[PDB]
Amino acid sequence: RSLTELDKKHFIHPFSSIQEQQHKGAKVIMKEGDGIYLTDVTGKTYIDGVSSLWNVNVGHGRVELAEAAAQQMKKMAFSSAFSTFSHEPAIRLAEKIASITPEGLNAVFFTSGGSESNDSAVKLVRHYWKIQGKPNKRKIISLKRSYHGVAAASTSVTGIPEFWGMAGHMMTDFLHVDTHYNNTTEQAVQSLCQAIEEAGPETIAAFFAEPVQGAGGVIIPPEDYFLRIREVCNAYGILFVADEVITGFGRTGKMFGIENWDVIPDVMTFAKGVTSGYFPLGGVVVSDPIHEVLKEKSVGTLFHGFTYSGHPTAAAVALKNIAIIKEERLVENSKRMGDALLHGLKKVKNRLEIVGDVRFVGLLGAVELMQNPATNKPFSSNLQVAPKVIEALHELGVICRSVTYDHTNIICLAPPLIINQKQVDKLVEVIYEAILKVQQQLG
Amino acid sequence: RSLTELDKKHFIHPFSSIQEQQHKGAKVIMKEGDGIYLTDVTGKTYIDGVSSLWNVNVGHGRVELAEAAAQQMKKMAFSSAFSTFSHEPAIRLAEKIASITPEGLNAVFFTSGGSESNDSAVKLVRHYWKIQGKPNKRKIISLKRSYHGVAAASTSVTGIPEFWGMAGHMMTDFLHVDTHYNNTTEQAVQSLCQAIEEAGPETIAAFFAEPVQGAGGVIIPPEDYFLRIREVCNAYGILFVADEVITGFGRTGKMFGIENWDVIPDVMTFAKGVTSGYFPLGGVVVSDPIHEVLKEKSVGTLFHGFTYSGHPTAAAVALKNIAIIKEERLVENSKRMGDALLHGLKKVKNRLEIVGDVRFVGLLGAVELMQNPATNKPFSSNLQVAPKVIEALHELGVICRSVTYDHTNIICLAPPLIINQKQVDKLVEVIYEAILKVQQQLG
Ligand SMILES: Cc1ncc(COP(=O)(O)O)c(C=O)c1O
Ligand SMILES: Cc1ncc(COP(=O)(O)O)c(C=O)c1O
Ligand SMILES: [Cl-]
Ligand SMILES: [Cl-]
Repeated sequence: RSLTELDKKHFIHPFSSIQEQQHKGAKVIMKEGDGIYLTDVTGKTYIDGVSSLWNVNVGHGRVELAEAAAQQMKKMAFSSAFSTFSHEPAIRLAEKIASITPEGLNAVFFTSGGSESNDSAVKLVRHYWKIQGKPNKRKIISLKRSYHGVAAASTSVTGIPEFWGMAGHMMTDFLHVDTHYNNTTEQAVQSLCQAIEEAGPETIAAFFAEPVQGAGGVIIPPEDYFLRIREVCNAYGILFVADEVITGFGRTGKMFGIENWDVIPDVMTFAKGVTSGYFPLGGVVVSDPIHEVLKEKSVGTLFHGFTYSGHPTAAAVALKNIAIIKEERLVENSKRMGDALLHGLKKVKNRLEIVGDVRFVGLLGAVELMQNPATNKPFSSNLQVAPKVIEALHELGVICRSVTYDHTNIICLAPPLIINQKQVDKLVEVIYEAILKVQQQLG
Repeated sequence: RSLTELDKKHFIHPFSSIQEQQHKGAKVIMKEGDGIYLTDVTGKTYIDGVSSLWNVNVGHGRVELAEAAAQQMKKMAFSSAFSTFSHEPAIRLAEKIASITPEGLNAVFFTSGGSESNDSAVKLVRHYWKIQGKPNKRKIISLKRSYHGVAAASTSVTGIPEFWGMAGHMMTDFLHVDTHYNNTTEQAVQSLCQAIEEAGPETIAAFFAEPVQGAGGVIIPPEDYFLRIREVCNAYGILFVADEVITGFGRTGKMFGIENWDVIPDVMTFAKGVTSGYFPLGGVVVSDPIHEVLKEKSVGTLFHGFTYSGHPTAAAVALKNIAIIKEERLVENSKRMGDALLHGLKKVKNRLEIVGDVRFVGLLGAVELMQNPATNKPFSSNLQVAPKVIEALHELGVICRSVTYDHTNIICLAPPLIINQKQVDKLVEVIYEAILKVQQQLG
């Protein structure tokens, strides 16, 4: 009660309705986490159905991660990486990331989050073309329904228009093309080609894509989509940036999302699950040719970086986090439990009247709600079906998040990679019960 | 030796010359820190003369900060603050920050760093005017020689042109006016007025200033400067944003830098010393009227925020960090040891031939080098005097940083707030010996 009033007075939340906060107070005040579970201050326990924010990949309560952070903080919590200063944790983490990326992605620039990483990637690809002598190759192409963060550049690279309306556009040379959502590869790829030709490939620096569009509703591309993308980018001399902020570190049943489509990007950004959210960290990995151009032509000080780039404690936590993912076979577990969740939720679809698509790639998936799945009739937006299911799930002990941009009704699912079959079974049953409740309240 | 080669191959550093890295390897590889000291992998020990990056304010090796992080990471390392979800650490930290800011600055938006904070502040002031019905009040005014970070907006708000040349300008509605460096208050304030009138106050959202320009060379404004600034901002209906990223949390001998000038900003950003760099954290504090406008007119979800906004572990570390600053009287110690360092370095000035200005406000200060201090003749830039002093300091066991933008030669000084008088004495003597060595090599 005191915590609720203090929150209202003093804490302006990210991605929260301030008017809701003032009227109702915090929806929930979390206190403790353990494995896939979170407990609030009233003692009620929940399954953390999207891993908090698609990031607590190894689960809550990891004594080993706490110990790895405490050991480095006693030893040397922070040291500068500026002016070529370095330290062993960042070096070892960079070497480790290079050992687990796609072939040729061996050089890492560190940050503290996903927005920082994507803003850095925009600046790095523009820097790359400028030192190449092509200062006109400047524009960033990205997808509708994409989400790339909300620092000033990534706010406009983000393809969901709600994010532009908070402050307006601050960036300039950005272009949004059609997504593969409910589209063929040829349609999506031709939209990219048409925009490239309207703009002229000599003005374009890079194409950014999430392997699986996360905030857009877990949009999983056709099997040939990124093969084409990679061929188009090659043909026009455009850099392909893969945004692995959600899909990285085992989330889709591969170490990185893009491996599902057998394509190597020029650049990759990451954050979130690299530390299972225990410590803010992100970064940008670049290909060998790009690193070589940097070495040859990036003269003097590289005028970009963050105080906390390469933070030794972040790096110590990330190293232990990656070792856990390897030792517990969490990449493989993510693929098998994603299959198990998809199989179960398909059965649930057949028990209900209002479930449309059910899709997963590893432990990254989604359940669409529709007035008539067989004809693909959606609910009108004013019924707010997916948010109602979120609320019913919440009351039944499951935290999920919904996506309704542009008249969709999508329940997102992405539990921690440690989840087991017993737990998948209960999660599926609760999802059934919550959709059934809303299905019933709708007459 | 293996660490040096791995660093070259895999780690692209912030604000480092990649070509230097490839040719010479990391200048230093740090291993351990304790209090004001750092030790590298060869066993050589250094005084951390700028607190690593103006941020390790309570010193290295704090077992209490390690323990505070480990306790929260075992309990609940991360939980979302989106959708009005909350948790006790962020609530308590927000309440704590509100207890120590200038009067009326009671509501906090959290981030993970200084660039994130300033990009958020740009977006928040633009949001504020848009919901006020003035979508044209958009432009951000800032100072030459300022540094506000290098996310996409803060890259252009930053007033030092080197930062623009890495990727070019990405932002649009920015304006740079003359700094108070070697200037009168009336000159600096009239430059601000002239630009406001050329642009028209109806197009201007905000004026950003560091209380003390840090990366610009520790530029300390005249005593009346911010009084005038605050009157000009009031007169034109412009928001005054104080960038406390360096000057916050005791650095200048006050809790916040702006208190030295008896002025309350509309908005304040912070990072760095809030956790003494033990855990990435930053934020934006807004005045009561602004919070009230948000409450009344910021409809629906606030479409801004970072995954790690309000990170529970960051907040637990920051709380203990602030309690240390209070219990060890570090704000007062910073003022007294700044006075002691200024007094000592003035004596050193009189023993040497090439020291110009010596200035401090608390433990934030600078020592200028000049060919002829009495007539104010500078060294030509091609002599690189200040960087040579940096190197000589380094070899004598002191890490400082230099500022040479626009033909200056400035040694920056900002040791952790725990430094004691014995330590100030040794630091002063080493500074004397290093400037004397370069003074001598220059014939
Ligand atoms: C795909 C993607 N990229 C970037 C971001 C931004 O990351 P952060 O919130 O750490 O700045 C997000 C956050 O959800 C994301 O989902
Ligand atoms: C005054 C000021 N503002 C902002 C920043 C950027 O902070 P960060 O490096 O955490 O993004 C800096 C960093 O030195 C700074 O000195
Ligand atoms: Cl392990
Ligand atoms: Cl204490």
